[PDB]
Amino acid sequence: SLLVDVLELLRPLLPSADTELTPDTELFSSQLLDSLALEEIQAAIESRWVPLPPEELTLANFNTPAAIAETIART
Amino acid sequence: SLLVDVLELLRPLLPSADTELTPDTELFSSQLLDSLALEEIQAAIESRWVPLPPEELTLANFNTPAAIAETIARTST
Amino acid sequence: SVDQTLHAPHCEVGCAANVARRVGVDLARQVIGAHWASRMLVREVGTFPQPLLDRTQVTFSAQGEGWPALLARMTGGEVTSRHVPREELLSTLHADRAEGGTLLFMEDRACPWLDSAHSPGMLPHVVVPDGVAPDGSWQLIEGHSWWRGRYAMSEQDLLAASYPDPDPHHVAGRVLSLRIRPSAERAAQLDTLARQELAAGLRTYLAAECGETETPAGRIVWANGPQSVPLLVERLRGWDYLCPLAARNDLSTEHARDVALGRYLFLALTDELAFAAYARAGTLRLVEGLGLAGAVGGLRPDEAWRLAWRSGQKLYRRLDRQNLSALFSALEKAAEVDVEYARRLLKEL
Amino acid sequence: DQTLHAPHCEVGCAANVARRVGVDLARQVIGAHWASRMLVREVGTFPQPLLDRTQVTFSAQGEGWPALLARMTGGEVTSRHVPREELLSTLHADRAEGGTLLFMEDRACPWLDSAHSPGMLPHVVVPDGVAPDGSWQLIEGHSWWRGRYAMSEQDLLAASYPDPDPHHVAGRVLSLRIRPSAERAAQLDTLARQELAAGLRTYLAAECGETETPAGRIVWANGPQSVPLLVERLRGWDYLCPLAARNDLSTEHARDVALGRYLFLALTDELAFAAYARAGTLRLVEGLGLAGAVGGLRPDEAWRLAWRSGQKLYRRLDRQNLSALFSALEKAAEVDVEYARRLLKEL
Repeated sequence: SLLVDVLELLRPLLPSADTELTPDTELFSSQLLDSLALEEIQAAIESRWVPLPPEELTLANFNTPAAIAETIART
Repeated sequence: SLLVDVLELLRPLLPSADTELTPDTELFSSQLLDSLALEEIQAAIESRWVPLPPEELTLANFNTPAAIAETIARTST
Repeated sequence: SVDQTLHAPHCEVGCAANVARRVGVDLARQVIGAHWASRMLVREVGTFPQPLLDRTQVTFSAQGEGWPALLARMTGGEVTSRHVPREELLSTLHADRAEGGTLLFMEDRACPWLDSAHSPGMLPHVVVPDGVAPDGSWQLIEGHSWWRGRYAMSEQDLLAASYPDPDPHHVAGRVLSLRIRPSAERAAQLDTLARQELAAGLRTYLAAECGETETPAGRIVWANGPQSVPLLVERLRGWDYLCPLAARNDLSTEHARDVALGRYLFLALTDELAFAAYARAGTLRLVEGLGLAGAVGGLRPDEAWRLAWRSGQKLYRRLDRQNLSALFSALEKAAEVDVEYARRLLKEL
Repeated sequence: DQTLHAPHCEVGCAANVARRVGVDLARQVIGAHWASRMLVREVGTFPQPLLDRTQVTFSAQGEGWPALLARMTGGEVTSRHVPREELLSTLHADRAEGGTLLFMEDRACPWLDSAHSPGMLPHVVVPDGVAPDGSWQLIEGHSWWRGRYAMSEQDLLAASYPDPDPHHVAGRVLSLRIRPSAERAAQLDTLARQELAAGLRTYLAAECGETETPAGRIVWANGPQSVPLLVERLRGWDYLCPLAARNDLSTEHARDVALGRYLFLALTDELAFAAYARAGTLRLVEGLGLAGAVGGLRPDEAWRLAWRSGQKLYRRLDRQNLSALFSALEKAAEVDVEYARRLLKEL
């Protein structure tokens, strides 16, 4: 659901369409995704769900598809 | 011989071996050479002739092989 | 599972918030939220010589006098910087805990969670010692929103982190001691004092004082109040050269420097816009708790600053003309919402 | 005939104006002010919104030429932002009593070939009167660009009132109203000797201190330990060497190298200034009849060598070039204190 969406929006930001986008993939602690990617995720959420204030931008809330999907739902 | 020495020292610093080097070739105002080449010229002069203080590092003194040779000649006696 | 440590866009503020909560003080609502501020700051050419003036620089602050001043005066305590000798560091941390706590400075490279082994960073990092970790090492609080949480460090590693060699940032025994526990009488007065601080800061804001000081780092120019953000935008138009310059492939070391420094000016500004959103959200929580939210109507300065923050992030991440113009529009909107909110609120105090 | 120049453009500009009123700035003003100071900007009392990074530099300027030139000549060295319709009349009025340093962006100065950037700081030039063509003559005081340049009245006014204006150059003049009386002129070397003694006393006094500002805690140290303290502090940037020796870098790692390189570039300009100032002191000491006090000792040469070691390091950031700068600085510090003690004994 949110996860499917999340897993979709991440696809184009992934470094190669050959990268295992599992829900528990580590996106930032691993240097797979960078700030340019984080920007895209923030803009998606601002446009499709509830815009996030600085206090929700935590490595905890964004290091996995699952965590992001969870951040949006809580939000 | 001083102008000849300057031209020989400069040939290795040029972008390609196909870059033409005359006595009047503009070296720095053209952006042909940069500060990394300038360092090599300063060190050569420091090593072979009279070390140059800041007041001698002028575009006027460094912008052509002829100007460099005249700088070395003026500052050595 | 669900994290419980406080955090903020400036790591020292998030650290301070954790220490304030230990002694019954809500930093974001009663101290940051009680201090309404807006200031443009510039470092520029002044009286020669100024050897530390490396570049013309412009930024913004919503911190005003700052939490060290407000927290100290509101609690009747002290927020004191020292460089402690190594043999006194651990005793200082234990003695500070009884009355609040300590901000302990260290290099980015000392904090494994930052993944910065190859650089001490532009400025030192800060953590809060937080008792003994479950394995018997020292527990540390991280106050920056991105990294927020608790970490552990051995005593040996903690002392090495406080006394690095070399020490570019001068972190050597650097602590900020928060001896801030209010008396029972002072505790009962905190919301009364926070209401007085709120009015005092709104009066300073509307007074719109300006100042300038000649230092060896440059002429430092500042402007408070409603025209602070409009003045900031007028000054930032001067960095419109970054956009075409960042877009080129043939960049001299010099031009690459200009772009790196210009991108950093907007990165630093963006963190100040994040702090503004945080501080304005704190003000809205204070006002709500004081029963005054009727007097401000539904104005949302916190949302206008959040939008300005997002515009800043877009711009430093991609320096193009569309992104620069969007930031300026977001800041002009935040200025308008601020002055209307401030005038409406001060009428009710 | 030729234009005077220095490692700091504003100093080269002031030297041209001083020469118009019979003052040798390098010898009688810069050379009369013996100085050595480590300066640091670091974390202090929160909040400090203009503290972007820890910064370390060196100065041999001490009080600076504006202070010494004003009191030595009985004149004034005054900054003003003047309105556009007063600018040309101000330049003419200043010329009668000395001259003006006029600020402009790098991009207004065609010889700098900087059309795409106003640069990190504003540039400065000295208006040198109007020519028959009605064009204004501009003196460039930086050694690299040294020379005289022509600019139309229209281009000069456009240069002085740029839009946008990141550096705040709008009508920014430094007025040098510095023509000494004939009697004060006749005593200039006596005043130079009194200034020389005063700066040497300050140097040996070795005062140090710190001040909190919105741009950070500013830490300074004067005197014989200024350079040893500088070298100890600069060892903290040794992380730049392994970082600069890598073909891959994040935006943050690239910023760290770019800003670290800028720290050593700025420091290298101060070392060039130190070589310039100490050469000035050598000329002053020789004219005063005091070369006999310091035979052998060449602090001008020791700082020229430190300057060259700096240039090598900022051009190529590696461990060897870093060690070489540290050795060159420690040697200048040694020659400076030996020279200063011998010289002050004779004043």
